[PDB]
Amino acid sequence: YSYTEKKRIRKDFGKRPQVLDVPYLLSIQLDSFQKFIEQDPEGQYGLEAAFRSVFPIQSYSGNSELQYVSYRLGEPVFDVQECQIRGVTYSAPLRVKLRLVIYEREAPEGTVKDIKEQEVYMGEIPLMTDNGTFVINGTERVIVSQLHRSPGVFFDSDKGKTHSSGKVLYNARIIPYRGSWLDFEFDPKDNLFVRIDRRRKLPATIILRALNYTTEQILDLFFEKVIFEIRDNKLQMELVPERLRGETASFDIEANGKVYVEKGRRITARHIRQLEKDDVKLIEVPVEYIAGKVVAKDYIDESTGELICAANMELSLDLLAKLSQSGHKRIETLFTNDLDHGPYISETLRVDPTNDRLSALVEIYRMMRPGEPPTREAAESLFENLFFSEDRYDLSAVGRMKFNRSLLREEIEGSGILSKDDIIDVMKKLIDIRNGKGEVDDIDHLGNRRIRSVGEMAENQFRVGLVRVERAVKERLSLGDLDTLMPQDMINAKPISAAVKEFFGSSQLSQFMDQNNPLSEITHKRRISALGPGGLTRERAGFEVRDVHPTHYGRVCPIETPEGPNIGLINSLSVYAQTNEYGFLETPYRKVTDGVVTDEIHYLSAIEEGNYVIAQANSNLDEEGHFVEDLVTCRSKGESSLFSRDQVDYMDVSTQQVVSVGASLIPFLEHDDANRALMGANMQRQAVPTLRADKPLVGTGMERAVAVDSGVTAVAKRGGVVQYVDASRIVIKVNEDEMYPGEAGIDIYNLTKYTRSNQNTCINQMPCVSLGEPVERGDVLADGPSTDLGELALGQNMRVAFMPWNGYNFEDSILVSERVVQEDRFTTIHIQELACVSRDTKLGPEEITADIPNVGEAALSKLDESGIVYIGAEVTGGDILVGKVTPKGETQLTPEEKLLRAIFGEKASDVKDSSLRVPNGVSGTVIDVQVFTRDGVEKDKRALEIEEMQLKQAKKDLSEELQILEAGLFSRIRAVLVAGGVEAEKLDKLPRDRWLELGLTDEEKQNQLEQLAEQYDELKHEFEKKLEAKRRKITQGDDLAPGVLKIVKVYLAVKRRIQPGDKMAGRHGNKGVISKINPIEDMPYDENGTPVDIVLNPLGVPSRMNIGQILETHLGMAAKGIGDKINAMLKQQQEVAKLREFIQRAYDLGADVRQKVDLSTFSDEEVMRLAENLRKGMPIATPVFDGAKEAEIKELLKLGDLPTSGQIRLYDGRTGEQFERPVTVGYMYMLKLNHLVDDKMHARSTGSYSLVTQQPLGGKAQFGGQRFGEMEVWALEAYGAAYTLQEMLTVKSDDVNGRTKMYKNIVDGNHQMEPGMPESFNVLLKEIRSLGINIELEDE
Amino acid sequence: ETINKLNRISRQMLQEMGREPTPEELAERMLMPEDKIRKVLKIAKEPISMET
Repeated sequence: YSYTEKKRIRKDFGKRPQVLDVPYLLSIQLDSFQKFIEQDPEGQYGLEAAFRSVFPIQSYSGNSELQYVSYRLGEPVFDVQECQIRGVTYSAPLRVKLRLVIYEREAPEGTVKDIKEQEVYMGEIPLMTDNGTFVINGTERVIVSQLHRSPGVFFDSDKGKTHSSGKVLYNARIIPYRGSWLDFEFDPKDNLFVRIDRRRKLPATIILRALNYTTEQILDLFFEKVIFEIRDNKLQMELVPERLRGETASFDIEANGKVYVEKGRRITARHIRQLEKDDVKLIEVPVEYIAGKVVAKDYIDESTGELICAANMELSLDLLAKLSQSGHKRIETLFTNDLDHGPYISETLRVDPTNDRLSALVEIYRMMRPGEPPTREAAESLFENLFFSEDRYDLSAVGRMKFNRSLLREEIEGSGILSKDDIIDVMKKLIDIRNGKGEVDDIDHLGNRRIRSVGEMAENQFRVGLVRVERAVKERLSLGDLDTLMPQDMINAKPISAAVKEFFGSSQLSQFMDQNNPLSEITHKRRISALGPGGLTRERAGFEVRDVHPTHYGRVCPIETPEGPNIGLINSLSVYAQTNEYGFLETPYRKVTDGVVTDEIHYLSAIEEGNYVIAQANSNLDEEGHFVEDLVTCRSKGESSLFSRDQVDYMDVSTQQVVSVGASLIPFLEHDDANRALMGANMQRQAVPTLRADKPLVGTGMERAVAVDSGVTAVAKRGGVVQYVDASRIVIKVNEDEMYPGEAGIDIYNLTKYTRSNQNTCINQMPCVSLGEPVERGDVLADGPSTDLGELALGQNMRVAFMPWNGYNFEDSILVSERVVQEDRFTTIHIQELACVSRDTKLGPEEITADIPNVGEAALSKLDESGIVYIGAEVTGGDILVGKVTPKGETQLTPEEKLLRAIFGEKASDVKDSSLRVPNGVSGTVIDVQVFTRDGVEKDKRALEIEEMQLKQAKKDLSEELQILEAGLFSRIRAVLVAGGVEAEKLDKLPRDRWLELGLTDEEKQNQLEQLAEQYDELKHEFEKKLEAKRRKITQGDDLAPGVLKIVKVYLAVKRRIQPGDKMAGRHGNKGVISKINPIEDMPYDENGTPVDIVLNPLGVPSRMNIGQILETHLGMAAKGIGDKINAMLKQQQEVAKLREFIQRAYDLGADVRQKVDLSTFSDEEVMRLAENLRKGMPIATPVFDGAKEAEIKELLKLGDLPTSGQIRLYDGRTGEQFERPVTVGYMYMLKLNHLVDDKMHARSTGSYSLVTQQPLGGKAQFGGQRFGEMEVWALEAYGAAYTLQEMLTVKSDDVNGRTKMYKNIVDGNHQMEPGMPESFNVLLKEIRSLGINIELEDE
Repeated sequence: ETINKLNRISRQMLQEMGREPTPEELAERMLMPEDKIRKVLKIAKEPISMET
């Protein structure tokens, strides 16, 4: 077992033993970027390879070359945490050694001077956190792995809809990793066409001519030969018996004094066998048989010296008699069949406008760049630069591989550019497909689908940077002088900087990590997308690619995918899934040799898995693991059916290996329909953390692996005892077996405290260990938000009853008692970050000064001398968090205000109040205040206060570290001295610092003493720097935007319990909205008088089929039962015996479940604590498909003295009388979505408007009016409410006079409207009349 | 022209200075009051397309 597994244990039902445990869930994200940035000895993908691609860069013929030596990543400017505060990017400097060589003109190549410039900084690049996240501006962000069509050759069909004929079509497409696409396609006339990209269509052969192929050669490529012999007189023919197949005899087939075939007699296998064994190498044919046959090569008269017939031309009884008299004996003709071997290329030539290489190149250049005059150098350079350029083209490794593999080649690796043989082979294959041999692959198949990740894309971006800078290098090297410049003046910063900064900054893939929740983060980091650059779009792709493919098994989750605009264009990574070496997806399997199912794991990709017969995770094997039944359910090639006892090569690794980490957290999933299951696994990521993280009452067993593998918790790096435990920090003393010889050391984990998340929720760690407690290597030291003892708790369980309660639960709406809002269990904490901008206008600078025109003493009280709110001061909507004032000259009043100001003696201030007020309606406590001052502007009072405070706090925080670490080290030295030098009492007497001056007998112990000291001083000096830098980074003015003099960031912590209108659901996809909060008095109770927490609606259950939501209720009930029993025995303090007995009983449950429980545990100090944590309930694990069973749940119920029915009599808290029939009651885990009404509720009367078109628009976060759409208009039309409509689209919105002229009448008590004309139509009048169109309003 | 003159010295100090010369350390290299940087660097930048 383990350590923190002593504090609690989940009861694990199910039979199937885990053959392979769950790996690191964050695997992909980390591994990828781990490959991107790294020093790679070779051209394997990485910054190295990216460099080696475009480099070296030489001037155009100028013999001045710039090559690349090596690169390095300097230490980050700010650490992960500091950078999260300041708001900069967590990034490392890119320092690269470049070399500029100037070749002495007139080769041999040797250089006059090569200046090797030291590392030149181009840009900084983002870094990945241990949690697989990036921080762009003070915010954790994630780059979603992309899934797209892998580079290579692709043979499609496109039948049906095309041309309505039904003759179908066949198209091939060569798609590289970069560069133009090469398409080959047929048409109804069987003419082979080719196009680059999506461009103009061209007859296929025209590419071959550009490759230097004459007609003769093309015909030599795509057609066999039929040899004719004019021997004696009157032509004969060579014959291979297989040729005659698929045809009926055109004449008398006879030779060798024996007539094999007659006319009108089709040639079957019989005639073929006869002619075959008889060995007929020659047959005489009529002079008329060549009337249709097409000549292969050219032909000329030796005498006349004229062209008799061009290559690829139909022979006639005329031309034949023309070339036969010339002496020609042999004539070559294409071997053509309209069934077996199709004459497509021959007919392609007849559509070919071109003749030679040049003409082809011209017709191509006038295709790619149509309309501009074609040139030789142009048409050459283009065609060479398209598919043959090492620069502008590549398939990469995946591309070359899939290419050769789909061409049935041998070599899995080769060049990134096409070869003549490549293109020609692809054409040959397309032809073969049209001929009836060979199949067509499909895009949806996961074997044709690749998966990128952060690293690849980052590499692509940095690459684009390198090319856009390459142009600059070659540009400057044009006119450059000798030693005057260096590889600095050329290479800029921005080209790399903004290039990578763009990607991480704005991309549909790059996005703010969704952090409300551990499962949210972890399921965001494992996510795939067919969208973004390189992929398709929502409107682009249809349902096909969206749909779950059979290949998605063990790779993609069939359930958890977003439901909406993009469905199936995202999905999620399966639990055990891995990115293939090439970047396909591969899944764990169990190799079955002979008749035994072996526990040896194997990784098969989408293509690898294809022919193999795979058994099922749900199957029965006993002892040595032989399949019980002689017939076992298995899926083999694309399909699934019953297979013979031993026909199988493989079996499923686990029960959960089909689903995803999110879908694996749904208990009794096998009992839920896939729709509502999707809804559930989608909503579970929307769970907001709670104030008291509880625990799942009904589990799976992934709840540990999730919270653990995610960064929310803090795991121990090494095992040992805890020296110190604080809500702030945790200090572990490292065990000797683990700990390194030098420096000794004790692991110090600094815990994260209350701080803002990306979702404006609260993220706060808490210590789960006590002072001086033993820990295991890799154990949970401190939990996170919504995490309990290593297990993931996304919400809180509670007492649930199914019964209609006076309609208050009517729809999916939920009715909850007051016991829940009282205990503050469902309460959540929110952290809002508000900012105040001090800018500069031509009218004057803005002041943050506390001196504000027109404010009360109650407003001025909450602020200090500097105008900043005190830390810890609780505020509500309208309070002044930060004072601000902006200069406004010449108030420019009217006589009424002139008289008013004259009488009341009020000087109109030259300044307007710009202060940042608390958003209306929200109320919280100020936790933290930050001040960013422009470099060079004098720091204000509060600024200095904050600065010095941070200085002292940093001094204490670093000093404490130095102290703990040093005491720990000296202790280790003192430990070494007593071995070989021993004086125990006599040692610690003299000053500690003196201990260093001591020696010891000759031994390795004298060396360790050297080490301890050698490292001591390191930590001694490493203090200085760690202080100095830390000091300076507090002092330096943070860089700001143009015009902003300083910025005050205030952090507010609001606490919201729960109220009607909030949305909360279960993991089964049953939504709900709290309707009323009912008194405990009116709450239905049982015979024990215990009120029920929540009353749901039983009507929602049958229609939306999730029966799991009931099972979770039943089991949970029984589960809590086992809690109460223990809670009794603990309250009655029986003994360590009875408790052990009952606990052992509960951990067994009938027969045949893998458990492995106690009596190893210490009889008192251990067991008694386990029961102590179990008194709240008995946590139960129900694996996805391996989960619990009816009778098991019922038996556990019997163990809890609860009924089998799971239904207990209830009583109305009002009349007290019984409810007829029982009601299902129990415990259901309920989350709380972040959809709380406090955010959702909006309203407006008359707000600010828009400048362009006068329309309602929120300026102050005072929400602009609701949108009235065309349909919403049709409603009013149908009703026939005319004035409602008019005012709706005129006076309440678009009418610039109407709005105010209305408002006046509104206050005056007169309800009317003087509508006028909406500004939209007026604007349209001006817009139309701006053109040559005269549009007027007429009549009267 | 006077703007370009700043765009010049901005580059020499780019990677040489680590990140880049501070907003107030340019015009020292120029001959002028050193305040011009703010105003000039402000009014210069072309307006963003209202249709962005």
